[PDB]
Amino acid sequence: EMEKEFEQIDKSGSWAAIYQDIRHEASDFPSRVAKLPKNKNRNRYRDVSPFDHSRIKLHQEDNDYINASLIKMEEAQRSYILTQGPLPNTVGHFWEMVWEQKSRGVVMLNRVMEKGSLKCAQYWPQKEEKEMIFEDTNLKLTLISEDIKSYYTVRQLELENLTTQETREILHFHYTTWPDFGVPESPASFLNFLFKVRESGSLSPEHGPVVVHCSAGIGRSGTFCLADTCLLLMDKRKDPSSVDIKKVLLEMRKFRMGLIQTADQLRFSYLAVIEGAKFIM
Ligand SMILES: CN(C)c1ccncc1
Repeated sequence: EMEKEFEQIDKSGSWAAIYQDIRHEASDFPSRVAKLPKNKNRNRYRDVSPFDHSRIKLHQEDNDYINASLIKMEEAQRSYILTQGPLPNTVGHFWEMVWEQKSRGVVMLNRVMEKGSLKCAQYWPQKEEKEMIFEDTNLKLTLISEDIKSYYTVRQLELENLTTQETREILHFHYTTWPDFGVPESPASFLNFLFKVRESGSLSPEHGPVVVHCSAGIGRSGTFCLADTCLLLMDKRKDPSSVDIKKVLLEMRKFRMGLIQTADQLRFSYLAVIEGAKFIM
């Protein structure tokens, strides 16, 4: 059981050591498409690349590349697209991916500005009456409504394919209170947020995979998927204590490098799953 393992690692202060064993055990696959010179301007960070085998392809004949990975968790029956916060030049690509993958939800775990730098382009409209048109990908995006709460905002968006005039409703789940440094002290508001995304239907197999991002699409984004998958496996298994968070993280790292960036994010993931297990038992 992980509550017991949590106390062992915490009382022995071994979090950096566990985190290093995960780093050394993690898969390494080619990411040749990400490193093509023509893709250089499509990557926010030169050391964060999708693997070729799990990368999302755009259906545009010109350049199919976006920094995004499909994480398929077979036992949990959950898929996720993890991507970087869009760049000024990739906002049209991002919405093209949402359209093509038939996603219902976008989960954003960062602020546009953190530590005095831009972590993400402003890729959604700020006002109902000022819609955004992405000329490169022929999409129109409208803010329909916005519900601002203390820890998160939920926005209803209409995405319109200008080529075919089809429209879809997209839900934007924006977690707004992750601190600039470190992790939240308590996982309560993060769990509430995760249950709100689940309640929306955005994580359900009827729809395409949810799109999850922070700045690089590996740290906070990693915590989100890891918590969700672990809690779902605890519902599904005869013995919930058979769920090993280190094994699940390693399985997810086959699909995208570097998921969970710090020993602090690993500790917070344990805490979120341990606390979430109480609401699930
Ligand atoms: C590659 N990169 C971080 C950028 C590209 C275009 N504008 C801003 C940043």
